[PDB]
Amino acid sequence: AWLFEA
Amino acid sequence: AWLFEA
Amino acid sequence: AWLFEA
Amino acid sequence: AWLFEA
Amino acid sequence: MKEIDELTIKEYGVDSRILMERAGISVVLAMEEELGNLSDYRFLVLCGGGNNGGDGFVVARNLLGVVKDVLVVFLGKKKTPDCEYNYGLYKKFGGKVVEQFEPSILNEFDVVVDAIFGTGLRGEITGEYAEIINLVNKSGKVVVSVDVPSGIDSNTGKVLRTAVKADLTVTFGVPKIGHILFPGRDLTGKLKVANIGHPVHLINSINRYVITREMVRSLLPERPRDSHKGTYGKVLIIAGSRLYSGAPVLSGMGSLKVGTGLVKLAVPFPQNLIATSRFPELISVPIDTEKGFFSLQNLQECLELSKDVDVVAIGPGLGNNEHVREFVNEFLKTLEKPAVIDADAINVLDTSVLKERKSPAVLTPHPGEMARLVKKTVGDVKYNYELAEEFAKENDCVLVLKSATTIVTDGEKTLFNITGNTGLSKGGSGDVLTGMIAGFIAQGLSPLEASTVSVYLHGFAAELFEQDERGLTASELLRLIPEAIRRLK
Amino acid sequence: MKEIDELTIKEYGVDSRILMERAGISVVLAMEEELGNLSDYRFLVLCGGGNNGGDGFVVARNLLGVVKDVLVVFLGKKKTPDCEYNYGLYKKFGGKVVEQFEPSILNEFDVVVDAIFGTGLRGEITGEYAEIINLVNKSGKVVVSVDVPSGIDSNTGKVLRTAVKADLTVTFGVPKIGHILFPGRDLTGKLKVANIGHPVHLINSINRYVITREMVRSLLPERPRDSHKGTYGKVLIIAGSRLYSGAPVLSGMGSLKVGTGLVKLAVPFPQNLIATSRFPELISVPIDTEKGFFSLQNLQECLELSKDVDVVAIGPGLGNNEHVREFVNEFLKTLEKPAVIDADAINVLDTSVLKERKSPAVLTPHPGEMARLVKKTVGDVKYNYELAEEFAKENDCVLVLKSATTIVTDGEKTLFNITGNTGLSKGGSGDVLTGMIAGFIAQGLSPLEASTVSVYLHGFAAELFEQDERGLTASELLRLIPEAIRRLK
Amino acid sequence: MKEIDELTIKEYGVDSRILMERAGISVVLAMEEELGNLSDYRFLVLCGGGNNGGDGFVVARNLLGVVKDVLVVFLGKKKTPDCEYNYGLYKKFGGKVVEQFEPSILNEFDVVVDAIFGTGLRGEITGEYAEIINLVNKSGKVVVSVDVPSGIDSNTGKVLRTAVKADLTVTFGVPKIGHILFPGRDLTGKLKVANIGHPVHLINSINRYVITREMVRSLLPERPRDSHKGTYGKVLIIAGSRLYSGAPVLSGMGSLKVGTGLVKLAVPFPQNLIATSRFPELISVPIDTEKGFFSLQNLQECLELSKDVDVVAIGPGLGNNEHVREFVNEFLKTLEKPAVIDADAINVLDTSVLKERKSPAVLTPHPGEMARLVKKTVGDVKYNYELAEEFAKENDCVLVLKSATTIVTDGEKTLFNITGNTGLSKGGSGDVLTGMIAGFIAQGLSPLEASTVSVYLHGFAAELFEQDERGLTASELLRLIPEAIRRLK
Ligand SMILES: NC(=O)C1=CN([C@@H]2O[C@H](COP(=O)(O)OP(=O)(O)OC[C@H]3O[C@@H](n4cnc5c(N)ncnc54)[C@H](OP(=O)(O)O)[C@@H]3O)[C@@H](O)[C@H]2O)[C@@H](O)CC1
Ligand SMILES: NC(=O)C1=CN([C@@H]2O[C@H](COP(=O)(O)OP(=O)(O)OC[C@H]3O[C@@H](n4cnc5c(N)ncnc54)[C@H](OP(=O)(O)O)[C@@H]3O)[C@@H](O)[C@H]2O)[C@@H](O)CC1
Ligand SMILES: NC(=O)C1=CN([C@@H]2O[C@H](COP(=O)(O)OP(=O)(O)OC[C@H]3O[C@@H](n4cnc5c(N)ncnc54)[C@H](OP(=O)(O)O)[C@@H]3O)[C@@H](O)[C@H]2O)[C@@H](O)CC1
Ligand SMILES: [K+]
Ligand SMILES: [K+]
Ligand SMILES: [K+]
Repeated sequence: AWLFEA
Repeated sequence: AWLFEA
Repeated sequence: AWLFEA
Repeated sequence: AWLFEA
Repeated sequence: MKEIDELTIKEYGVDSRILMERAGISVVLAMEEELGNLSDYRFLVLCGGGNNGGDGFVVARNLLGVVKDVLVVFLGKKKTPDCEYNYGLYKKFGGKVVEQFEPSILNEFDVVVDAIFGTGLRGEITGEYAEIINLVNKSGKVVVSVDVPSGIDSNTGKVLRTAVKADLTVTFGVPKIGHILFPGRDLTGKLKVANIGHPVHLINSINRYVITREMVRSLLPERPRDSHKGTYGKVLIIAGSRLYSGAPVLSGMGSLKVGTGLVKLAVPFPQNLIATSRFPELISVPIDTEKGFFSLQNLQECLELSKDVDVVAIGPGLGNNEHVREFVNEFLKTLEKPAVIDADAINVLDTSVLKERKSPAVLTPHPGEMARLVKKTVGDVKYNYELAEEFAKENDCVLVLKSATTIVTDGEKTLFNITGNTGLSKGGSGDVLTGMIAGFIAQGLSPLEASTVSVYLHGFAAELFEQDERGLTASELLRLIPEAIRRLK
Repeated sequence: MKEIDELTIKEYGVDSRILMERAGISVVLAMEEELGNLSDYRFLVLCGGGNNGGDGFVVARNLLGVVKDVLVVFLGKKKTPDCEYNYGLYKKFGGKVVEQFEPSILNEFDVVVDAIFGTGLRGEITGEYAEIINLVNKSGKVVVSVDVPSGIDSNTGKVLRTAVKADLTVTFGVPKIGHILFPGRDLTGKLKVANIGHPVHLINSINRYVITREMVRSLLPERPRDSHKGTYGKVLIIAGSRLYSGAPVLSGMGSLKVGTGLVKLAVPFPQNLIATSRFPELISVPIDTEKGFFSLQNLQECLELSKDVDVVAIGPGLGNNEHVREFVNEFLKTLEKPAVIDADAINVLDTSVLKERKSPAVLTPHPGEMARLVKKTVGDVKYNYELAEEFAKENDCVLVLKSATTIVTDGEKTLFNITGNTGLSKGGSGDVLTGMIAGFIAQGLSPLEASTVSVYLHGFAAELFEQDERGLTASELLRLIPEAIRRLK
Repeated sequence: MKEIDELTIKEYGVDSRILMERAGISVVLAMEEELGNLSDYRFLVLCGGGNNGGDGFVVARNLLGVVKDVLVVFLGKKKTPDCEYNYGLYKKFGGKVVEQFEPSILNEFDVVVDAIFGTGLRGEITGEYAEIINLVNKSGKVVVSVDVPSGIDSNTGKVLRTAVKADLTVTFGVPKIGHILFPGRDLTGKLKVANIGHPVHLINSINRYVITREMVRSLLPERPRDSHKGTYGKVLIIAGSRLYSGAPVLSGMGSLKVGTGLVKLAVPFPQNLIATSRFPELISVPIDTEKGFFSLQNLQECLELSKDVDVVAIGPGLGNNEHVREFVNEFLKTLEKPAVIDADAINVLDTSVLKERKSPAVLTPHPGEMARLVKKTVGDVKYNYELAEEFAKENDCVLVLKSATTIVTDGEKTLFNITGNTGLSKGGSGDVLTGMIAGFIAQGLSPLEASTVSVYLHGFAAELFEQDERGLTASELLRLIPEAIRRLK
């Protein structure tokens, strides 16, 4: 979750 | 069950 | 292990 | 494998 | 239990110090069972100056050399003899005690053993004792309470200003009422009852009990193979009105689902038709009323229907007006059958009628209804088991006072039910229980036995709901009753 | 987000080129996560002359030497500074650029990276840009859009003549409204939101949001163990008519299934009987009407029923005629309780009444009802979040404008719900949601919070249906509500 | 890599700040992959004043607002430009920096990011830098090193007074020699090599490499179906003596187990009989010697046996005396076949002989043998890859210098092998490797290729041992060789 939220 | 009831 | 060692 | 080699 | 300790020491001859040692080691074994291997943890033991703290010194001493760290904070001003002896052993064994509590102390420990106050708590906690309990409650550490979380009144379950919230409570000999009634029940967390050496005869003599699985299993009526519907009795349910057409259906299916042979409802026309449109196995007799409510003009017909049944339930969805009041009181005065009296039949009940009745009765109020019936506030009656005992005894009945913990008493024997969840906090769930009780009476259980078995099963059915409890409705509860029965055996 | 970039560069000091590099590498990592190992694929990167194309040059450069093939088609006429710098690195690194697009070009590549237009799109796409986007949409290749599929207006989600249909869209910092409203939501495909280095404080300051699982989890009301039905509130639903006897049942069960303590319906006799024949846990009060519809003669009785409840829902299945209009407007003018206003109560509503009311209100129109209420076309109100914000603010209410993406706003805060499927595109599904909202208000959530939690759960319940979504009916939706609650925790 | 950075910035045009950002975010992603979700952890970032600390400020800034806590201890006296820019962003983003390190500081953090020194380390660490590194090494926290654990010399792997022991090291572009040679290899922990944007052409130009699975897979000789034993070559192994009768068996089976067609041993009678009593598939030719050792009287017979083979291995178990020295040097001077020279043939070798030879040779010393051969101390030759390169180049050979990391070089190309475990630290394991190499040469791989493939496989076979590695013996290693081959494809 540091780079991407979905 | 000799020591504890729950 | 508090009561018994085997 | 684009970011990291191990 | 005060009595039990004293007799075990003074008449049976068990040294008070032996009981105390046994108490303390129970707590260590209870912790190991819950936390697994203890040797990794650091323990902060908080000890008052009474025998509760004495148990705590036993705990602390028994952890010395076996765990990462133990420290005792002694918060009392003086020590009882056993507390003192135990404090002495703790120190001789190399134990560290401090008498001053600092808020950062919690930082360096993983488990707090709460041995400040047990059954000797008297009045409100204030001052340092309170600041310490608040610090523990904010700390997010694992909390293990000795006997009773400190600050819970063990006879009522009330919070005396502030109380410890425990993950685990280890109590000795028997559960205390304060572990069973709320808020205490909530602050107790997981409860273990340890045998510390009291003679079993004394443990058994205790006159107020928790309804257990085993007790319900042995009260469940027999289903002999060669039987027929008459074997399993007949219920009449007098219920409903133009305002409340569903309540009767819930009560009738409650009776059928616990194994009753034949259930008939007497409900005002055309509301009686609703029941068989949902459940055609029900018999729903149309009662011709003037305005949609039962009244004196229906007395004779309902007494007639009553002759062919074993028990009559009355009240769900009746309405609370003058004509209902007149009808309910004349009916009950004349009915010579066991009666289960719920809801609006309770709201209009004249309690003189219960006294003059030869046949038995069970009343099933919630605290709002009980409050109106005896003319007190909701807060004065809620969890008030002595008031319930006195009311049952005076009126020759069984009283089932419903709440998260339900109290069932006939004035001599009082039982506490702890099955259930908040899915039952929804209208309709009481109407089901009324039919369950009527149903077990029809099958031959006594009024107290029927009530004992029904509150347990009714609560247990709710716990078997597959989805989130808040979405549980009375219809779904009905469907789970037979699974609860099966799981009970 | 325009604002966010500028502040991050100009006040926080992050080089624009660092943000651009971070954007591009996000896209490469997002592609790898979706396609697995990239080294087998051939990539066609389409770059406009703005910063969207600049991100595309970063992507292309980072694939050089690692994948089977990369080619950039540059479609712009000039380049912004960052786009130019990046174009320069791509070429210095050995990258091939062409400026002329040939329709067979697609034949020799597996993945199209769409970096033509992002948030800088202005007006309709025509000419070559369009021919290229149409070619990509016919090609059946894997399409990855940088920031926003080219041709979607990022503030509205509208298609500006033509737009790329993406399998994957990687957006930076926050979702844009154009990924959330349709048709844009559809063209976006799978959306990933990449952190490219903006300060978290700025990302958080964004005043329009997607309702997420975490936000709903933390709004769900508590179920304390020591509780009873009064803990969980009372709803009255004023609904139904001789034409619409089922709507009330759907709304009432909506309230019960989200955990409300007590639900009463007020429905014209004999239609009120339908509800308890299906769900006997409901209370359904018969209202004596003249012609099968509520009217002024029922005002006093309904205001009386209103005194004993926490919230009143009104409108499902009422009918739209003069007598209903008179009744609904006088009732709401006098009711001093929170009101949930749906369906035919909206169709007859005088909006002056909302202004003069002290108590709160939630309105739940679909776009056909909203259109009639504010006197615009369906196409002018649909997905019109600014119009909804203005209406909520002016009328002091919460507006829940239902559609595949539902907008919930009180005029200050606006939330977007994306749970659900086309099984909710069927009559009855709105009547359920109305009861859900009323139910959560009765349990103590604010009108905006109740609405936020309800649209999410209502959509999520639909997604849990086991069979094909088109066969989902309102009754089945009701049964899935408690599973949605459980899965949410 | 110094060269690689400079060229990427100065000739390719990549802003130094972009490379630094890319470095820092690699470390964050590497940590997440290893620790899972980062948001629970507290991070202590230790930054020097060079570009290594600059990477650390990037890390710290990117954790702000996303994790429980970040603090930077800045230990330098001044800052390079990129370090300064990054320090500036960290603070503008709300980051906390302290310049004074206190030993209790470690108490309140879970992960230490070590960004003190990377490749700019020069000379011994002393003073505070050292006290800090010792504190970190005693703390038992999770340690993540940026580029190289601080205190490891990146060109040699030596410890410069003291060094950080890392759980995870993230290095940029390529592994450094200091991650590959010990003790550095040990302090590195788990190593991840991040692509930070260097052109792939430059990354590839790096002339010293780690032997990987892929490189060994593509060097493995083909096994065409229509083949016979002559397809796969013939080895002669000249080995053994009255003192060392087992070494020859280990070398011969090493050749057979890697797929050689025919292996013959020439061993003094009756010691030659030992080989076929254990492995009857071996041919073991009896050599009539005077005293149990090879000597000049055996020269002619061994040159004859040499005519019918493709490669000759010599040395295992020969003994080190004058007659062996005379024999080994005259044989090698006259043998016009590729020679694999091990063990006691190395101990008596005259290196002038290697120079005058037309045919190729591979020497396989351990550091004790290499030391004697070039007349230096064990500690001067151990891990001395430049000395090995120079010796290979001067003597026209391939040198395989065996140790936990083995160095294989022909003077132009140098490879490092990191497969294996301490089960190979036992007599006999070298005798196996000698036969493996001879065997792959017989199958047509070049001397350097044969050596590359053999050290990898020999190490990998040891890792496949089922029980504890210390109990691994040469015979068991032989049995695992074919499993290593299978697993390699
Ligand atoms: N589907 C149907 O047809 C259903 C029909 N039903 C039928 O409705 C009839 C009325 O029953 P009832 O309990 O609602 O009111 P009643 O006996 O007058 O209570 C006195 C007052 O006490 C309160 N209070 C309420 N609950 C409480 C609690 N647990 N613990 C403590 N306090 C509590 C509450 O006060 P309030 O919340 O207004 O302050 C209430 O006014 C009854 O005949 C029933 O069978 C219901 O079973 C529902 C489903
Ligand atoms: N089982 C029952 O008892 C049920 C009862 N129900 C009760 O029926 C009542 C009437 O409700 P309603 O929505 O049908 O018509 P209304 O509010 O006049 O709409 C205005 C016009 O808008 C259109 N339109 C319709 N939907 C649209 C949409 N989603 N988005 C955009 N446009 C839309 C449609 O126009 P048309 O298709 O004719 O062009 C319609 O005429 C209401 O009281 C409800 O509670 C229903 O809930 C069903 C189950
Ligand atoms: N089963 C058999 O038949 C076997 C037979 N074998 C045969 O024995 C012969 C002698 O071989 P070798 O290595 O024992 O001694 P040699 O070459 O004189 O070494 C020079 C000196 O270096 C040292 N030293 C030793 N190892 C080291 C290392 N890894 N790294 C660094 N230093 C090291 C050690 O010194 P020390 O420990 O005494 O200080 C040693 O004296 C050889 O022909 C071999 O094939 C063996 O293979 C075993 C199984
Ligand atoms: K206690
Ligand atoms: K785009
Ligand atoms: K470092």
